[PDB]
Amino acid sequence: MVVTRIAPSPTGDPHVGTAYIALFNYAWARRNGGRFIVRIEDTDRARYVPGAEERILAALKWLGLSYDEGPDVGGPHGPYRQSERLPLYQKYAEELLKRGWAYRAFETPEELEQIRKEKGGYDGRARNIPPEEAEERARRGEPHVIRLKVPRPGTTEVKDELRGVVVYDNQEIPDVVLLKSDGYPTYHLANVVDDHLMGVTDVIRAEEWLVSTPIHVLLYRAFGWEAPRFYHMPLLRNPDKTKISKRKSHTSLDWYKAEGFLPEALRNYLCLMGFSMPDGREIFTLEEFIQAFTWERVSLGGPVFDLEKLRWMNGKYIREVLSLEEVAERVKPFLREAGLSWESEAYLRRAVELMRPRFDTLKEFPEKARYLFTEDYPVSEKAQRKLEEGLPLLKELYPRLRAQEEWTEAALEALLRGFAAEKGVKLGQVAQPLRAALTGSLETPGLFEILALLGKERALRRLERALA
Ligand SMILES: N[C@@H](CCC(=O)O)C(=O)O
Repeated sequence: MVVTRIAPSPTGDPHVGTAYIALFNYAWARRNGGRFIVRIEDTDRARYVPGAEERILAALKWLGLSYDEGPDVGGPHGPYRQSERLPLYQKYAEELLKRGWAYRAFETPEELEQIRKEKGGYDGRARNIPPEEAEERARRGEPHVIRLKVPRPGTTEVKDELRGVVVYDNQEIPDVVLLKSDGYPTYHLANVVDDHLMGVTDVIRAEEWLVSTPIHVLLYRAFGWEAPRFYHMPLLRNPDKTKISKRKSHTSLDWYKAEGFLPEALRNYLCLMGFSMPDGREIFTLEEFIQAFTWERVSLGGPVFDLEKLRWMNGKYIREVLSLEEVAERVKPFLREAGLSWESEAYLRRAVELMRPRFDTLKEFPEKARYLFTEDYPVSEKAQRKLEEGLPLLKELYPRLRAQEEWTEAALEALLRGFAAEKGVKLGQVAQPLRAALTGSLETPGLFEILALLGKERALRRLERALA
């Protein structure tokens, strides 16, 4: 049975790259009838951010990436936070020492810096300390790290399922620190001990880890454990092809959420990162992705995460995938956040229907349609100057609007049509000033549709304030 995992470090905002990796792990497990688990790698007590674990977990659920074992759901092979298994890494590091696969190294940082300058990296000189002397120095409390004792000379072969076999000369592999002087493990020791103990069979992780894999293969060999399959995902990129960064791309999943990106749309977009549908279809469900998933269609080029294409997809979901009523339910949290209320559901629905063709994110709806929910809307400068320029026409028009009995979109259009001809002007010269007066904007949906929406008295009662 296939077992995959996502292994986030709670050191910041939930990263979009974690969702990208999580998605493929979830998909590979589900397509195979297996399990997808969550392991929190939270040993960097220095970078630990309170609430960061919860936000990443919430973010995966927000996107529909349910997991089967984890810190909150529990599971048969926990604990699921590495901060809760510190004793296991120490004991496994001691086991490496006993097999001759690790050694204690006592160099101070000043020494390591001199050696790094002299040799280019740590040269393993502590391997020449008599083992009984190293044990005695450790026993007396001397500070030290436990390093991997790589076979010198030698070679190590690593198979990546998507990229093939790489043969490394052991000279390219340093005697990496496995256990730090504070008793905490390094990533190399913990990933191996935990993937093994949690039963992970398929390790799907970011490209950056690819070159660290021979260290891991050596560790599996050292413990006498069977290595899992390795799949290093193509690099997630900024539009300029550089490795995705917060300096040139929004990377926080909480940002996408707060901005009104629908989880289904963002999830669908992430599916297009390292994958393509056979027929080329770009809009599809999580289940369709799982049913279609195969490693044969994962491009290795490294996908560009494009905010423009994502906004386009969000828009397509808002006006072609969701129903009107569903879009209405979704903007509510955003209207509330903007401190706006709606008279009824019917009105709200109508307001969303009118605006639907004009917004690509849920947050843009309250921003662009504020004048529909509050009598105290903002008037842009550009709308104010158009309003001023056309005030006299509006002043003469006001009487016709008050006398207006038939308050329908079509009667109103005819009124203004009749009025402009009367005044010898084009309809637009009357229309735009009026739009500015009723909405504080020059860009809104159908002027006559809006005019009739609120209602005669409401509409009229708002036009008077423009004449002050
Ligand atoms: N905790 C690591 C991931 C480790 C792995 O995927 O093997 C990170 O946040 O980069």
